[PDB]
Amino acid sequence: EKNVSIVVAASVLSSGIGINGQLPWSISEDLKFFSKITNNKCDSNKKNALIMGRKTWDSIGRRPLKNRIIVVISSSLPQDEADPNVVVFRNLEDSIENLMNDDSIENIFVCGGESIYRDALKDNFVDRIYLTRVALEDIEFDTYFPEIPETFLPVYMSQTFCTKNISYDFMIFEKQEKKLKSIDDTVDLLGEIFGIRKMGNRHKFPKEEIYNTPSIRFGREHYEFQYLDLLSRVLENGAYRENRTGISTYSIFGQMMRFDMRESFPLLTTKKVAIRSIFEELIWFIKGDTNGNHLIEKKVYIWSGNGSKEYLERIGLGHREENDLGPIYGFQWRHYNGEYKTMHDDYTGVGVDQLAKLIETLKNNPKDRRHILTAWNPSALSQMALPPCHVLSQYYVTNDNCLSCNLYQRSCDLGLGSPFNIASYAILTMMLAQVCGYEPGELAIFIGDAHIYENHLTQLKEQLSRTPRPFPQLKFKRKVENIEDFKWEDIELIGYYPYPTIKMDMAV
Amino acid sequence: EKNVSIVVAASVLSSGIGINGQLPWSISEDLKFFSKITNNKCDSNKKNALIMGRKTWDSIGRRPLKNRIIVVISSSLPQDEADPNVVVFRNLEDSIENLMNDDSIENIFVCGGESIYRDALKDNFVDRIYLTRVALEDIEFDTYFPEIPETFLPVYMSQTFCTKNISYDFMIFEKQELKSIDDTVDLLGEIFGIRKMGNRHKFPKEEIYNTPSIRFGREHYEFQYLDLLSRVLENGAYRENRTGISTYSIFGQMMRFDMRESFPLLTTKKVAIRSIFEELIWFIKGDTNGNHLIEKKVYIWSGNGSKEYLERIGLGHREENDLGPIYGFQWRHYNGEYKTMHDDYTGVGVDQLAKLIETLKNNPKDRRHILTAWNPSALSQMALPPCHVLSQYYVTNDNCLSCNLYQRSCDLGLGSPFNIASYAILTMMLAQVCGYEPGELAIFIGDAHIYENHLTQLKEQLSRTPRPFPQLKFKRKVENIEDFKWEDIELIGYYPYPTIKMDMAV
Ligand SMILES: NC(=O)C1=CN([C@@H]2O[C@H](COP(=O)(O)OP(=O)(O)OC[C@H]3O[C@@H](n4cnc5c(N)ncnc54)[C@H](OP(=O)(O)O)[C@@H]3O)[C@@H](O)[C@H]2O)C=CC1
Ligand SMILES: NC(=O)C1=CN([C@@H]2O[C@H](COP(=O)(O)OP(=O)(O)OC[C@H]3O[C@@H](n4cnc5c(N)ncnc54)[C@H](OP(=O)(O)O)[C@@H]3O)[C@@H](O)[C@H]2O)C=CC1
Ligand SMILES: CN(Cc1cnc2nc(N)nc(N)c2n1)c1ccc(C(=O)N[C@@H](CCC(=O)O)C(=O)O)cc1
Ligand SMILES: CN(Cc1cnc2nc(N)nc(N)c2n1)c1ccc(C(=O)N[C@@H](CCC(=O)O)C(=O)O)cc1
Ligand SMILES: N#Cc1ccc(CC(=O)O)c(NC(=O)c2ccc(Cc3c[nH]c4nc(N)[nH]c(=O)c34)cc2)c1
Ligand SMILES: N#Cc1ccc(CC(=O)O)c(NC(=O)c2ccc(Cc3c[nH]c4nc(N)[nH]c(=O)c34)cc2)c1
Ligand SMILES: O=c1[nH]c(=O)n([C@H]2C[C@H](O)[C@@H](COP(=O)(O)O)O2)cc1F
Ligand SMILES: O=c1[nH]c(=O)n([C@H]2C[C@H](O)[C@@H](COP(=O)(O)O)O2)cc1F
Repeated sequence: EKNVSIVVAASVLSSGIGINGQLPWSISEDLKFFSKITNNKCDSNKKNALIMGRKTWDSIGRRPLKNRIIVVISSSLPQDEADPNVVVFRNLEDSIENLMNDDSIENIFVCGGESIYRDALKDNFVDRIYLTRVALEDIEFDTYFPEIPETFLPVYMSQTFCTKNISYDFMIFEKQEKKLKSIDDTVDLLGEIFGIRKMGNRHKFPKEEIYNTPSIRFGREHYEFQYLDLLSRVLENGAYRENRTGISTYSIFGQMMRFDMRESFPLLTTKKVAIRSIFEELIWFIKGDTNGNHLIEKKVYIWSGNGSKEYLERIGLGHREENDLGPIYGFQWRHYNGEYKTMHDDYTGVGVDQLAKLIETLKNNPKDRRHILTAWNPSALSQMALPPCHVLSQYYVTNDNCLSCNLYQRSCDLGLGSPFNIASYAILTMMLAQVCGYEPGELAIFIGDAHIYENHLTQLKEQLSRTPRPFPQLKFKRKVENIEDFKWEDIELIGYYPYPTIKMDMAV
Repeated sequence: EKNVSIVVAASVLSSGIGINGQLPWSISEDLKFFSKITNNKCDSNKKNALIMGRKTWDSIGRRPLKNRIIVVISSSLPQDEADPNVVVFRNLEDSIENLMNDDSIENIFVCGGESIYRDALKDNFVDRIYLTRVALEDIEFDTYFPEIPETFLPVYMSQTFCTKNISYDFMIFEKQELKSIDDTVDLLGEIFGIRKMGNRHKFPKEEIYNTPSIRFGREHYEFQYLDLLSRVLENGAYRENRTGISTYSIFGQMMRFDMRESFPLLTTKKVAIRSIFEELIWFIKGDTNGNHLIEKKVYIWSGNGSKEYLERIGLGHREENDLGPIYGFQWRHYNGEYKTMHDDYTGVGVDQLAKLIETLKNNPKDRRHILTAWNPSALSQMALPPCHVLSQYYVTNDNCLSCNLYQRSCDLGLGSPFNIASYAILTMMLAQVCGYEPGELAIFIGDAHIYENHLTQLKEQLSRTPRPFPQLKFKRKVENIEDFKWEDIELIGYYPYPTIKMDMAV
């Protein structure tokens, strides 16, 4: 009655595992994971059994694996008794007799090609699945991993790792069966006595119907959950509130999201995100530009709503040209406190250049605690087409020469602005890291008013029904001299396999 | 084999539970907690047994409690068989016969005065302890709860609640006697050294974790500060800075505090609340004169405002304590041309605080209640750049005022407790002037660090189990936010641990 687990590394979409008798990739850390998970035992006087098919036995050179016993399933191989570390069986059913007569075997691992995988799943021999999702799909496969049956549920999904620009995950699946202690009861009783006087009741845990992949309870390591859980928390505790637009929101206050940038790029996979528009807006900020037409001329329409004749006249800026957004992010980054006139004037030399001072300080005094870039200028708020949402950012150089970023966001549209903000400040930190000579670190986003617009409810709930996939990789094709020299052609997005786009309208 | 639990409400320091045959307090929610915890059962055809002494049986009027069976320990009361809800036993040992006989009893609760408590603990009959710590100590007691034996460890400590300006907690004590997900995470952590972000955010070891036995019940929001200390001690990188005292630093941290039922003033260390208030009202008035704080026996800005320090950072033209345009000058005169600490600035710059107050009561659901202090044009003139850089304020649907604060650099030994209390008081001041109630306080930290000369001190502070937060009330309602005085502040139920001396790094 010992445990039987599948160990497999398959592609993220088509679940390919092999091609021409070998693997479609070469990931060293994945093999180490196979080695450590198949050697993991509890009894020093027992060994683990690794079951594999004959063709898989050929692909590993027909040589034994240390500290383990390999069980080859073959109809033609001679049942040789010379090697005690390799044993041959004529069928998979007869091979699963290490449970009974062989008390010297502690755990059993199935890992031997499509034929053995499919037979082990069809006959319900498998209890656990150790899946390594690999972000490679536009290549050739001839051997696939079977679709995981509905009797299995995911219980763990690791963060995204990177090897030679290849993104990969680690997941565990458990086969469902039938059907502290008093701390939960005491907390529930306290919540019944104190209604909303108990702060726990104002931060209720999301219900299962709005929880992304609810079967993953204690292993929600993938940092896309940092965004999906915020959606669920809003759906559970968001107060219905009006705002300056005609579209009400469900809002909560004081939230946090954390993302890794060392081994992945925080571009959401549960929805296809317009990465090009994000980059074009970011380089538009860096150049100090406030002319909205330059984004529209590059097929980027995210600032069209807040820069129309009707919207500008409504907020009392009818004197402006159609897309003259005024002194905003790009103008406070390069010309802070500069007297703004129009989008056509020359501002070279005006205001404080925070971005230049930031870059100079990052490489000359890295351990300084004042790497701050702000956009909140109370003297210029009335002239802006929209006050800053990503208000302030701080940057940090670790001891191992990595650049981390903290961002405070006063207002967060979780449907549209939030994924853009995550990717935008990830790219910005990477740009600062390359110009200053560091590596990307971490990205923390601290949110004030985190809200969901009521016309996004059907869409975001749809997005919550999609299990996340490994984050992609973002690499720069060339090293630039000035941070303003980055071009969209210099960006390489590797291994991005998202779910279909989800259309959502912006509230003007 | 059946469960035996003590339910008791005792004072926070002396563990007093009674006076003159009655309770030393009147907390309605505590009685409701007693009712819910003693009625909590699993079988609908069973009842719970409440064991109490005779004097306690007298104090409750000698009347039965619904749905439960009261067991009175007395040597004189007649063993009457008329009332089935009240049964009398001659001693506590013989009374613990609900274990073997009477299968109709599911759980057993001991709750009957000092004599029964002490006997139940001395004979090792008790498995669990439900303690309600009450923040009342300068009153008279004649009945005390025994000192909890070392065989018990706390497993839960609730947030601080308030009833009639009385702070109280809820704790659980236990007597000491997935699966493969943790293994897979450990294996992945062995393969990827610090490439796995979990290894860069390691869970603190037990030796630096405050009350490590409370694992799943760290509800008390003082843990939001103590655990941050532990995280720094576990993952902090040793780094140099502008001062001669190196720190252990981490980046990107968060603390959350409740202000509806308590005031976030740390109990594991006596915090100078008066100096915090005087600094805050000094900010609100728009004052940059460091002498006005020194004249009020507040010396927190003496180090960053000396002749030697100002000359060192290139401000030798300044007067002794002319700190320059800092907190409160950017609040009241943002972008205002700063001259000296004595000039008249009435009307210059943008008054963020006034606009903030006006917007909070005229447009509460606005998403732009922002108060900033980071002025890149004035950084060179400041004696010290702002640490609490930016704050945002939020009006809930039930007319509560919450506050978010971003802090670029956080001295966890000295500045952090001051910052927590300071912005707590500021939110309360804004709430009263705008006509709201205090809400929540979230603090987002960039460079959270511990100075190396605070290591012995902070580890000492981590050895102290937290106590209920106190209460902060205003004695009068003011017309303008600048009119608050220290005499208008009432700090109720503050019973901290001894002060811990720590030197500031200049
Ligand atoms: N990414 C990953 O995790 C893994 C990938 N792979 C890859 O997959 C490929 C190999 O898989 P695959 O092509 O399906 O071959 P298999 O590994 O499944 O081995 C098949 C052989 O096993 C024997 N066999 C299979 N079923 C039975 C049965 N019901 N009764 C008796 N004997 C049986 C047969 O050998 P015989 O002819 O002797 O009778 C058969 O030819 C390789 O490219 C390999 O590298 C393999 C393992 C893991
Ligand atoms: N804050 C809280 O949670 C609680 C507080 N209290 C307070 O504490 C006070 C009461 O406690 P306390 O003064 O200690 O009195 P007790 O409630 O402990 O009752 C004592 C009586 O129980 C009987 N008794 C005790 N021990 C024995 C024994 N070993 N054998 C036989 N009979 C025994 C005796 O009754 P007899 O004379 O008949 O022999 C004795 O007089 C009250 O003020 C009450 O309000 C009470 C409960 C809870
Ligand atoms: C059957 N097979 C193909 C193969 C390749 N990648 C996989 N990856 C996963 N996640 N799961 C599998 N079953 C798997 N199988 C294998 C099996 C073992 C070794 C191997 O060389 N293992 C060494 C690992 C060497 C190392 O430390 O790098 C060991 O000690 O177990 C290679 C391919
Ligand atoms: C023995 N005793 C004194 C008393 C008072 N406060 C306490 N508080 C605690 N935490 N623990 C105790 N053992 C305790 N005991 C009692 C016991 C029951 C009631 C009582 O009236 N209980 C009603 C409560 C009525 C209501 O809902 O408020 C019930 O239904 O249980 C009062 C005092
Ligand atoms: N899925 C998806 C998806 C598909 C296409 C697009 C447009 C594009 O790819 O070009 C988008 N993004 C936006 O349509 C978008 C995203 C961010 C902003 C910033 C912004 C400015 N002012 C705002 N005011 C409100 N209220 N909220 C906001 O997000 C903003 C404005 C628009 C998302
Ligand atoms: N326990 C304790 C305890 C006991 C007494 C006092 C002083 C008093 O009660 O009056 C204190 N607080 C301070 O001594 C103190 C607290 C906060 C500051 C703000 C500050 C300005 N510049 C700083 N620079 C550094 N590096 N760090 C800092 O905290 C500050 C400066 C000093 C703490
Ligand atoms: O980068 C952005 N991120 C974002 O979340 N918004 C959304 C938040 C909110 O829905 C709206 C701002 O309206 P308000 O000023 O009332 O917060 O824009 C806008 C951006 F430009
Ligand atoms: O409110 C404050 N909080 C705080 O933590 N500091 C500490 C943080 C740091 O130890 C020092 C500033 O050093 P630096 O300018 O390098 O961030 O002041 C100062 C304040 F005024």
